[PDB]
Amino acid sequence: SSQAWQPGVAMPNLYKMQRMLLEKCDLQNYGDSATLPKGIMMNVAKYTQLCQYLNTLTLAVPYNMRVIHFGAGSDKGVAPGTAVLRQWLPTGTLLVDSDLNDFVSDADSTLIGDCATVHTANKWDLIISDMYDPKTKNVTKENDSKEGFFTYICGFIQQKLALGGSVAIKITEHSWNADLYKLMGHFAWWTAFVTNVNASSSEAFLIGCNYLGKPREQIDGYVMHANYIFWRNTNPIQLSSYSLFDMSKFPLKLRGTAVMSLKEGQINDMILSLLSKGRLIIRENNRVVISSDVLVNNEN
Amino acid sequence: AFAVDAAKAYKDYLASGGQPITNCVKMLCTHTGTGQAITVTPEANMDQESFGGASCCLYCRCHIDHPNPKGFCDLKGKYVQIPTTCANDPVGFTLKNTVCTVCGMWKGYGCSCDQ
Ligand SMILES: Cn1c(=O)c2c(ncn2[C@H]2CN(C(=O)[C@@H](N)Cc3c[nH]c4ccccc34)C[C@H](O)C[C@]2(C)O)n(C)c1=O
Ligand SMILES: C[S@@+](CC[C@H](N)C(=O)[O-])C[C@H]1O[C@@H](n2cnc3c(N)ncnc32)[C@H](O)[C@@H]1O
Ligand code: NA
Ligand code: NA
Ligand SMILES: [Zn+2]
Ligand SMILES: [Zn+2]
Repeated sequence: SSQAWQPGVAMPNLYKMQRMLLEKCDLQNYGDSATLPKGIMMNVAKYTQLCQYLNTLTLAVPYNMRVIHFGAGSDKGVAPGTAVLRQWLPTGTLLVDSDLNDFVSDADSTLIGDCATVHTANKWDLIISDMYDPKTKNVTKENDSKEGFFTYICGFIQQKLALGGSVAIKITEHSWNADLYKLMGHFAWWTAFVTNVNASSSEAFLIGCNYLGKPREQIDGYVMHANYIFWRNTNPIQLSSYSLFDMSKFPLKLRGTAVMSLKEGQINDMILSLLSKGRLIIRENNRVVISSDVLVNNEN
Repeated sequence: AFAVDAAKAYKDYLASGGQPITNCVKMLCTHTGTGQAITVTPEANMDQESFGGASCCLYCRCHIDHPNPKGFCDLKGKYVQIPTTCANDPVGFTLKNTVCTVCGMWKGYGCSCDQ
């Protein structure tokens, strides 16, 4: 009802607690489209609503924030999502994006290649991934947990996400990974968020809010994806672009969250409590250095 | 001595009836901003659209060197305000027009330092 004026809909907590079996995703509103404002691209609208929803969570927002965005290129050769992220994030935020194919971007640095070729010295405060392979939408074969870039993403989160940081990772009915759901239980809170402009799609963003670096809760990822599909199957979401017309509160609030360097022995419950509330980031504050591996070949 | 003149090539392509470069990334915003030409965040006023800068830069979009000797881009990483009446061709607009160095508005599209 009232949901049409929200940026989107998050998976209600009761659905997270079920133990459903995995079914085919059958969306009543499949094929509907929202009416986008004149001249606005689906991906600008989608990222705008994702950011509007992230504005309601307890994101850590330090000075000299570091954000990395995987899957940032479009088939148009540009980076609409990156442009929205840069609009959303405080001015000066270090934003790196990446994709398999060449594209022109507003990010501070762009790495081209398979995400597995990306290395960074430093840790990050926010990881956004729109990575997606449309060859997963094969409805004729069984729907199993996928590896590929999801294996990289899980490792990248565990090794390179600052304590207190957050993630938003695009999944769909067939593009999902059980360990990523399991890793959601290593955050103070988590959800699967569906944008109102793309509610006719099984797409969702898996959002982990304030990383703790160890399991707060044990999550079976095969069951949780079944729970997600169950929720989607039984709760039609009305397509809506309403939230796109009110941008006055859009910018991410610069909270000046504290950044500290600490050693695993010093993460006590007071610290874990501040992490859980979005009041602390734990990582070094050195310079940000990235690189992409290049395979060398002479074919002569 | 030789150097491709992309700016000139695009103007001639346009003059002979070519379709303007598309897929410039238009931003959602309030349209109650300062109206300055090139800004760190979207600033369209009621008569402008805001676009992601890199997608409106001829040199970025064509994958060629920037005319600045340092290869610096005025637009990448920023937002460019384009008059709504010219928003069918943001690359053409940024190419043909110039920003007032005093008030930051587009010359002839907001700048009034001449009255
Ligand atoms: C792949 N897939 C689905 O394929 C899907 C779906 N959610 C629901 N369906 C429907 C689709 N479908 C409709 O819903 C129609 N309104 C739309 C439609 C008109 N022409 C078409 C030609 C080809 C395919 C669809 C259409 C017809 C039928 O019901 C089949 C099916 C699988 O269950 N999701 C999330 C999903 O990922
Ligand atoms: C849905 S598109 C996102 C484009 C959209 N216009 C935007 O603004 O984000 C998903 C992207 O994931 C990228 N991708 C898929 N698998 C990848 C991988 N293994 N490594 C890197 N990028 C990958 C593809 O190149 C594709 O462009
Ligand atoms: Na899919
Ligand atoms: Na964060
Ligand atoms: Zn440029
Ligand atoms: Zn002036």
